[PDB]
Formats: sequence, C-alpha cells, structure tokens
Amino acid sequence: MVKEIHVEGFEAYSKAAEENNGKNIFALFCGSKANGESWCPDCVTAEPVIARNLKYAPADSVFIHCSVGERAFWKDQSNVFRKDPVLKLKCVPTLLKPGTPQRLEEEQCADDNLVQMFFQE
Amino acid sequence: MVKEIHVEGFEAYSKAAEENNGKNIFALFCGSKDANGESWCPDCVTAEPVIARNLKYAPADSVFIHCSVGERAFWKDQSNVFRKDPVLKLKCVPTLLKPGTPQRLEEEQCADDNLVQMFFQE
Amino acid sequence: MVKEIHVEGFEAYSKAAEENNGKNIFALFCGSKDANGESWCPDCVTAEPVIARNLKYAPADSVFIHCSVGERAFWKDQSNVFRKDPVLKLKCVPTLLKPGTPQRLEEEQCADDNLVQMFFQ
Amino acid sequence: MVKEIHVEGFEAYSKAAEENNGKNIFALFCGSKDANGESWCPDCVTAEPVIARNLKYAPADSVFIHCSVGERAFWKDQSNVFRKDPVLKLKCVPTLLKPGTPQRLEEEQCADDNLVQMFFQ
Repeated sequence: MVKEIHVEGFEAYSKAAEENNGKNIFALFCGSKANGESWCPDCVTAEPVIARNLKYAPADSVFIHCSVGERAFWKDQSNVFRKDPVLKLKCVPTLLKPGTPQRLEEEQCADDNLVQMFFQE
Repeated sequence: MVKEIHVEGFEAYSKAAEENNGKNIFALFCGSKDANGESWCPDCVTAEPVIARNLKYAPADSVFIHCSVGERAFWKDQSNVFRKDPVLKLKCVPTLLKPGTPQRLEEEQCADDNLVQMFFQE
Repeated sequence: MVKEIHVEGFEAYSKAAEENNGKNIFALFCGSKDANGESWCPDCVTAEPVIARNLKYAPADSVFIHCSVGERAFWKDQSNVFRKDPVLKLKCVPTLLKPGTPQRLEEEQCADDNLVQMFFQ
Repeated sequence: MVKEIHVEGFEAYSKAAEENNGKNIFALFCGSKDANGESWCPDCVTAEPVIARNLKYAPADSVFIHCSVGERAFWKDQSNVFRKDPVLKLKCVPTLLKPGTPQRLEEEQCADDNLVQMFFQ
C-alpha cells in the first residue's frame, strides 16, 4: 500500500500539501459526492484505474485524493483550484504532481498505461 | 543547438512525428503567424523565447517540433483534428507536450522558465 | 418570440415538461456548454442557429424546451436516463422532438432548414 | 433573387467588374475550394450563409460577385494582385466590399448578420 490522504476542498488540500512538502506527492482532483453519486462521470471511471496503478509509485510516495466541491462551485471560473498559481486546474478529473509538467485530465485519468507512466516515471 | 522542425497544420505535424517515432520528441503547438511574423495567440508570443532559451536543457538527440495549428478560426473549432487527436488531445494553445506521456504545459505555464526547464530536463 | 425554457439535465427537463403538459411542446436535446459557451457536440453547434431562425414557424402558444443532456462522459453512458426514458428514447444529440409523437430529427437533420421549418410549422 | 456571378481569380474578377461598371456591385473575396472539398478559409465558410440570407436586402439593380482569390499559398503572397490592387487593397479573406467605397467588412464581421444586412441595405 501507498500512503493516501482524502481531503474535501482547497483549505484541507492546502494543509495536506504543506504537511507533505518534503515528499513525492501525487494528487487527484475529483468532484464531491448524493453519497454514492459523484457528479463527475470521468472521475468515477478514473478512480479504479488510479487505484490499481498506485503500486507503481515509489515506496514513500503520498497520494492526495482531493474532492473539489459541488458542481456549481467547480463551474465557477474564478474558484480557488482554477486560479491557484501551481494547480491551475482546468477540469476534473485531474491527476497532477504539483509544481511539475506531469498532468493527466478527463479520459486520460482512466488510461491504464498513461496512469502507470505518471506514477512510475 | 537542438534539432528543430517547423510544421504548419496537422498533416505536416503527422509526417514529422511518424518520421521521428524512434526519437525523443518535444512538441510546441501554437497559433499560426502572419506575414509580419504577427501572432493571434498572445500566450504563444510570450512562450516562444522562454522555450527557445531552455531547449539547450533537452537531451542530446532530442527533436523539437514547432507546430503551428493554423488560424484562430481553425483553432476556435472545438472539433478540430488537434483537439480530437487521441494522443494530442489539445485543449489550448500554446501547449508544450511530449506526445504519449503525462508531460504537458499549457497557456502561461509555457512561459514559466523553471517548468519549461523541468519539461526539457531528463 | 416563442416561449423558451433552458434546462440542464433530466430532473430539470422533467419539471419543465410536467409543468407544460397542457401545451404544444417542442424539445431540443444538446450537449452541455462550457463556461466558454463552447460545445463538445459539433452537430449541436451547427443546429442551434437553424432551429433559432425557424422557431417563428411554430404555433404562437408553443413551448420550446432547450435541454442540455450533460457532459460528453454522461452522454457516452449507453444506459443514461435520456436514452432509457420510454418516451424520449434518445439515440443521439442533437435530437429535435415533439415528445410522445413520431416527430423527430437527429444529427445533421437538426441543421436542415427545410426539415426544421417542417418540424415547427 | 439577386444576380450573382461566381469567378475564380483576378482576371475573371476584373472581367465581371468591368462588364458591370454601370451597376451597384457587392463583392465577396474568399479562398478557393479544392477539388471535392471545402475551402482552406474557415471564416469564408462561416460567412457564406449569412451573406446568402441577407442578399435580399440589397437594392434593385444589384450584382453580387463571389470571387475566389486562389489557393492559400497564392493568398499568403503579400505582393499578390488582390492585395496590391489600388481599389481592392485586400488585407484578408473573407472581405465583403463595395469597390471604390468605404463599405468593407473583414474576417468575422462577414458572418455578423446585422453588419451584413447593413452592408447590403
């Protein structure tokens, strides 16, 4: 297993990221959950692909699962995730290694080989 | 210097990419320029010199493909061949990408001197 | 002008249709737009102006429901509520239909000026 | 209907213009359409239907000249006959112009329904 952190919203994400700033951080940005209905279909498709490829990450990695909030919050073009100078999120799902060019979006987050490449190097 | 190819449109990109498939390819996708070198894509204008002075960080034997996607009116079409390509999946210009990898920069990140260095660096 | 309702998703369409059940209902089913006003459905983009300039041919008290079915990822789901509804039985976007009738146009026929006129007139 | 002339290239355009010099001429300059295919000019393709549906606003005597300037490579030549012509002074395609007047629309303005109606009226 790889360490995983589950956060809801930008403040909770920021705390997790700042407390792991010394580590190999991978982050998935996805829509919030009717508990057991995500509003983001491509998020739901990505989760299991990401889950089965996390083993390819280097041993002491940290996986942050970040729920961005409700669809209406996410649709706000000026929301904190879209305007963050490092995250610069354009959509959910996004898989990213913060502060690097390593990014996958939408259907690419369910692409088994690209997700393996993302975690492995 | 690093080998550079300058291509205009999808079929010309496709030829360069397929003839260099055995090589370490970096690609920049930008708006086409006018007859005075004038560009409709302001973020593309900004990115060009940052990318130019960081290419030296790419490995030896890299190939840099400078791809003009065409006019604004071509690019504005949400169904254009660059956006629908299953590998490129372009969402905006400028895009800096290693095709078939997670290595991608978009818009103002293409003019970020440290992210562009990191993108080329190996 | 003809009365127009703009709805997003199945629940909002269902409200509009049930509150207009005593009226002459025309419905367009289209891919959802981005903040950018931009569409993932190119046949939907081509149809809206054709439909906009032919709506004047509808009987004066008609009700035109513009229904955004959701994102591509929602629509691609072959079992989604729009495709499975017993009355709508949507097979594609765009679809122009008078619910519970044989009157239906799909894909490029929604940008056919004479067939769109015929649909409303 | 309004009289229309379809010409390919400068010499053909010059013959149509000179043979109609007594008349109210409107001219559209667009890219050539390659064999079995559309043009290389997307803004030309967008303009054509807007222009076609507003031509009825033109006055009595009117003549509409549809002029293909040639291939993209010819057009991109900054010294080509259309760009250098002392009356046409073309800067881009599409261009809608009443030769020898200040009446001119370019690029996206050629698909602006109200500016095109105004140009013909």
